[PDB]
Amino acid sequence: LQYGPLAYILGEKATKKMTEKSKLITVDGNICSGKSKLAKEIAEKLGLKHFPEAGIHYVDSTTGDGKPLPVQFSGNCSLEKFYDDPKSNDGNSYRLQAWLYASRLLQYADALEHLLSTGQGVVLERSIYSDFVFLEAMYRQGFIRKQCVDHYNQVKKVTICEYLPPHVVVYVDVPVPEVQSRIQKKGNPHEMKITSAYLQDIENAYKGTFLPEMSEKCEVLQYSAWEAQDAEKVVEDIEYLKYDKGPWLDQNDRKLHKLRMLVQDKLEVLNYTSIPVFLPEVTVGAHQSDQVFQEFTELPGRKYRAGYNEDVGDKWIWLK
Amino acid sequence: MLKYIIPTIMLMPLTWLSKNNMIWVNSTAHSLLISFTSLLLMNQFGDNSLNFSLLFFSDSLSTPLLILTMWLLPLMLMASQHHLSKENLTRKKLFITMLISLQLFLIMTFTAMELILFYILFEATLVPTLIIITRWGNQTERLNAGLYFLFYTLAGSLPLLVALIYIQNTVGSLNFLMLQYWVQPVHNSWSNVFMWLACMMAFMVKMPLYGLHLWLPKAHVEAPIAGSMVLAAVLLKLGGYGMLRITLILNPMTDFMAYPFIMLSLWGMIMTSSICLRQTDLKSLIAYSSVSHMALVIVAILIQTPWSYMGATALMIAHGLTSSMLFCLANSNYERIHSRTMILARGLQTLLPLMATWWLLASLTNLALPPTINLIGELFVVMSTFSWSNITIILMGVNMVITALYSLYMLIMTQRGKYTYHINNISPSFTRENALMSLHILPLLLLTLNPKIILGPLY
Amino acid sequence: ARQWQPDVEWAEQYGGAVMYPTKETAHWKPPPWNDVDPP
Amino acid sequence: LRWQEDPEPEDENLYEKNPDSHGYDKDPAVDIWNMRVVFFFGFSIVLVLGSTFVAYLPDYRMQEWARREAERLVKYREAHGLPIMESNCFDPSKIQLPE
Amino acid sequence: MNPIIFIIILLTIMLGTIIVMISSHWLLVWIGFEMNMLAIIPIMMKNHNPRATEASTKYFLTQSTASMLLMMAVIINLMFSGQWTVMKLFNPMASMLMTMALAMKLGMAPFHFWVPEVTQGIPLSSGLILLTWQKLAPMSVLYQIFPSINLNLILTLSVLSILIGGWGGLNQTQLRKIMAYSSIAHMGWMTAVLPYNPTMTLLNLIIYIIMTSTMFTMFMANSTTTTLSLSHTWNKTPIMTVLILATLLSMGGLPPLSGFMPKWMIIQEMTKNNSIILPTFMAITALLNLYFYMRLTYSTTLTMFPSTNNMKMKWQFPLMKKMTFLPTMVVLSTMMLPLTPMLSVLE
Amino acid sequence: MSMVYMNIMMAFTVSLVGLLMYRSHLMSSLLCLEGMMLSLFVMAALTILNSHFTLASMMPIILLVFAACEAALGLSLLVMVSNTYGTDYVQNLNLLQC
Ligand SMILES: CCCCCCCCCCCC(=O)OC[C@H](COP(=O)(O)OCC[N+](C)(C)C)OC(=O)CCCCCCCCCCC
Ligand SMILES: Nc1nc2c(ncn2[C@H]2C[C@H](O)[C@@H](COP(=O)(O)OP(=O)(O)OP(=O)(O)O)O2)c(=O)[nH]1
Ligand SMILES: [Mg+2]
Ligand SMILES: [Zn+2]
Repeated sequence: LQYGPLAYILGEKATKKMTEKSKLITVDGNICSGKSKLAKEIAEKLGLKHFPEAGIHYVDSTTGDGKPLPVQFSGNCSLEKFYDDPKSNDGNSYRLQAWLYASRLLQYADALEHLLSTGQGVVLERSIYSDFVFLEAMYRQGFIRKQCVDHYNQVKKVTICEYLPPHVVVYVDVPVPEVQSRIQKKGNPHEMKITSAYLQDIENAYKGTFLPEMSEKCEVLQYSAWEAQDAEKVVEDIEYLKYDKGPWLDQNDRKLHKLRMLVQDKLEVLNYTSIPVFLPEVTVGAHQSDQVFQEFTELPGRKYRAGYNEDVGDKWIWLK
Repeated sequence: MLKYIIPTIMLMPLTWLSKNNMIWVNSTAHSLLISFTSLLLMNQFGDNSLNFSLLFFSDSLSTPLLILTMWLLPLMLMASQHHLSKENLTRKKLFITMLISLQLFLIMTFTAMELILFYILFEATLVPTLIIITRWGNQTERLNAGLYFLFYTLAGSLPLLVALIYIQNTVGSLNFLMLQYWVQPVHNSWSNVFMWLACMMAFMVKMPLYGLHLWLPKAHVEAPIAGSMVLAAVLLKLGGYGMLRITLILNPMTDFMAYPFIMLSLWGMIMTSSICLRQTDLKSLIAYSSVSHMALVIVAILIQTPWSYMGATALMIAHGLTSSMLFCLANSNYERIHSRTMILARGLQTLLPLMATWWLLASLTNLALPPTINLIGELFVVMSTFSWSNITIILMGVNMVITALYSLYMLIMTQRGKYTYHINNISPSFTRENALMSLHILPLLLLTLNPKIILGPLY
Repeated sequence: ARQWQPDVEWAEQYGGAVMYPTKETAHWKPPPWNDVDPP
Repeated sequence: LRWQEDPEPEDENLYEKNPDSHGYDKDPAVDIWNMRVVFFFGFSIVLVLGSTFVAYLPDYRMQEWARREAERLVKYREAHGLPIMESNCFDPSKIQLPE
Repeated sequence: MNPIIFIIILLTIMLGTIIVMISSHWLLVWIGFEMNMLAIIPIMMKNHNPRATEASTKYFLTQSTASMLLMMAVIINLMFSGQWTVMKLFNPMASMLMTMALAMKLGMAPFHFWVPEVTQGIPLSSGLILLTWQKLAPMSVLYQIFPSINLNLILTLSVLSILIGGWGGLNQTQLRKIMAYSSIAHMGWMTAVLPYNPTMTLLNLIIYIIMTSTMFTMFMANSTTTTLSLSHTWNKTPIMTVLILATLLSMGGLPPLSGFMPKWMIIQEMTKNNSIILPTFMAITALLNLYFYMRLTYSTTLTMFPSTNNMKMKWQFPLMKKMTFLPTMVVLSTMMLPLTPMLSVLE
Repeated sequence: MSMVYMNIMMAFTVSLVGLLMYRSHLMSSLLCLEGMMLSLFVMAALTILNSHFTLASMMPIILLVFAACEAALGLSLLVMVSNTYGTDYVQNLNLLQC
């Protein structure tokens, strides 16, 4: 029975399947801040589902057979090419950021659907509320035009206003010099070209914009690089949080029903990520888009609605 | 008429249920079989028409227009195979669907015994025609062409709707056979003046009449090859067929109401022929040729003599094959050079020897070389208009001079002279291109031997 | 010659407050995308 | 650029990959069956058989009968003292003129 | 809004309309109008934003003013006849107020300024109710009082509705405003034939409801409220653009489509009554409506407008929208002309 | 009709003109709307009482109930307007021009 108005009436209220340990937690930080391990540890310690940081192919991992799709069905935006030529006139700089925000927005809807449908909390990595740090860093380094920032705000202010914020925000504070030291040791040929000014801007966005605004509606936990290695200590603080500020205290079954009806309809979530704002970075000509759409429909198990593809062994099509 | 309606509908399932690589083959083949069966409509009697049922009938006026219509559909599919080559399959099968739906409305339009059934299908042809122009035109002006082609027709069609219904409430029936026995004379009052215009201006716009023709240079020029062929070969004759029918119930008022429309036609005939002398676009030049030729049909229909009606019918069929052929010839050049400018590719007779022969044969019929049916139809209208007024010979003689000037000028600016040096992609003529022209001219030339079948009900 | 399809210049003609701009209709910002005005 | 658009493709000559191309299609097998139906149903059926069919139409529009009927009347009305043709299509005995 | 309360509110809107239809007493007719308005304002406020608040306020004031005029007509009728039966009014002044109150409720020009604005400020689902179901009750009263309506007044409202409806929609890029002005234009046809043959008022109403429901359903399926947003549908759901083309062409009155049926039948009735000028003016004036429908066809189906990069992310999800009865409505909106003599079921 | 009908019927006209000419306040206009129903109540009550139409005597009470129930809805909209702009001025309800 697909969730809807009828299921809610029959008894599928959110509060009936949510406890005091059903929280949404985001682990944020600079590049090579160790958030991956810390988030993956808080997840297993508290029995919370872990969502790997949404990338360029996150949406492709939640549909079809789960494997990444060719790059052309992602806007041709590549994280690797961003580091090589951040000033490329094609528009890969912003075209990546606009796509990544959509993936983060899509994941945040996947997260809330899991929390509101099963009662189990989730741990995220750089949720939509903290993806503007890469926006400011790109702009302050002359990687994207001013209008691109305006386009980002228009899309953000009509999408981020529908969802509730995370219960707890864990910020893994790391000084910039250490971060760049870790980049060299990691061994990524392209990521090593990240300049120090770019990484410093990301920290300023966190310290200047994200944290002060987030502290008024979330329980913010700050840990240095060394403190982040004691996963048991971090989990202890999360279990001692007061949870007295934020919009989550005003939510009831009626409101959580309306929220769930949104995050389960993934096209309604992505509706305003393609606003008719004509920006050369994200605008695509009709001839190109038409060609790519036809190719996308020829990939295995994508010509028809998921479950009606005879070419991937779906049966009983003449009765479904 | 169900024996031709049902096969035409079954072409749509054929296109959609055919193999992805056999859409053109199957549709072309079975459309030719429908055209072959249309020859049974020639069972015509000297006193009564062939009346099938309460809805449909076919007389000597509808029969030639039906055979040209069903014969034109196969030729439109051949002409479209080039520019619909990188088009995706679903849209290719939608394009063929529009062409089939247009034929279905046309044959029913030419056989509707009821004048309101005639009106509905008459207007129904606008929808597929507009879709073909605007969805499969190459230029930005196709969008503006559809608006002109749409609102010019509806500006005159809607008054016709009111007039037809008013007639039914007065006579009691719009069945054509009944009107032949219940028709009453029209008095000379201001109310009947506007009843006359409402019943006629819907067809003047489609002929088109000079002054109300600005849509044709925009629609025939921006439309794809298939759209232009049907637009100039059949859809212009929808206006002519309408007048030949509805002028039955407008006597004796047509004696004086026709004067303003004979001067627009007789003079506009000279003007549009003159325009073709200075056109810089080969497709546009052919479009203005249709206006000049259809000016004769308006005159012949409005003077109402046995010789004028015989000439008008032969002229409508004669122009249908010629105008369609000229558009096809002009498109073969476009498919190579991809430019409609007439002065861009010259001396083509040196690179395409056979295609130049088609150009000559097309031009000769356009200028009414005897004994082609182009001349037979034009000659009969000239004989009838001479008796109408001996002075008209001056206007219809001057038009002959101008018609020969712009037809051979078209044949000299493209086929003769010096070949363009910087154009090196003029490949030889495909079998598809050559066969497309042979199908236009052979029936056109063959009708000379037995022309009584295109002389209409008054033969 | 490929078929012409609308470009950004053509499209922006349909993305204003009104189709026919005049002196009065100037300064009319298009409505918000989600119909919510700032509080 | 104002957008990300594909470059304009160039028309492909069907004579490059198939010098025997009839121009109907890129597939050399389909291209040869498209030609045959056009030529067999077009020139061998509609024209040759249609032209013959129209040639032997059974007395189209009752014209040959009318000539044979007039000769009969001429024989009758000429060698009987009657006028060859009358100026009245209908006998006056059935008409009733005004006043 | 709790789902159960939403159902109860919706049923109250229908109960309000149904009471107007089944009632033989003016007070019960007035009660139905009050109940219907009481239960439609809440669904206009469901999104709780300033524009929705403004739209509801404008809607409340217009209907409230109309309701008072309607009750003033009933009392004047009572003074001059001493009865409440829902039939021809017995005083010409009552007839004018009743006719004008029903014009304000229907949004007929010049009582139309609220329809473009109220429709804009409320969601598509709310706008669908406002433009389709809300006209059943006012049209019911006109169908019963038409003998006593002033002929010049009703035709003047009908003519001005067609003109202002056609002119208003030309300068619109918001779909909800385009439908709002298309509603006003089609209203003129309904009330223009009402003096001559009330049955054709019902035929036009049913056809208008089916076609307007289809357009709103297809706009709701993609959450599109502007011309440019609707211009991406070719790159998301290509089938939907073809349906829009057929329905818009039908709404324009083009043969052989269903939308031609009411225009075709209204001309017949008026011409039988020696009314030749008005149908010709109405038919010609309706070309304005056909124009801004054809302008949506270009930007939606007949041309491929520019897309955006994120549109590719929408190809990986299906349409979960309910789209209730959309397959049936589109067919009824485009292929019902061969069944025109079925309009006699409405007699 | 009678001298009383001249004034009661004229009271409705005055309140009707008052409802169709807003000055600044949305509250001042709802009062004019309530003025119309008061004049209708008195005009309907007089006609019913004078003619001894017994069963119609309940009609003015139904009118009062529904009209008052409509005012309660009108006041709820005025309050929500005030919560947005801090005042009940109608000139602030002009966002739907565009
Ligand atoms: C007879 C003439 C034709 C009538 C047209 C047919 C009816 C309209 C279409 C169905 C509407 C519908 O069901 O409403 C929408 C939803 C449908 O459930 P869902 O979760 O969206 O889908 C679930 C099914 N699936 C996913 C399998 C497809 O139902 C409800 O909310 C049910 C509400 C029931 C309680 C109502 C409250 C009490 C009312 C009484 C108060 C006094
Ligand atoms: N332009 C852009 N790049 C991003 C964004 N989030 C991550 N990236 C890039 C930065 C890195 O090159 C890469 C992964 O960076 P991480 O933050 O995840 O750190 P790292 O993987 O090196 O180790 P860690 O998980 O922190 O322990 O992806 C983003 O929101 N915008
Ligand atoms: Mg990482
Ligand atoms: Zn080409």
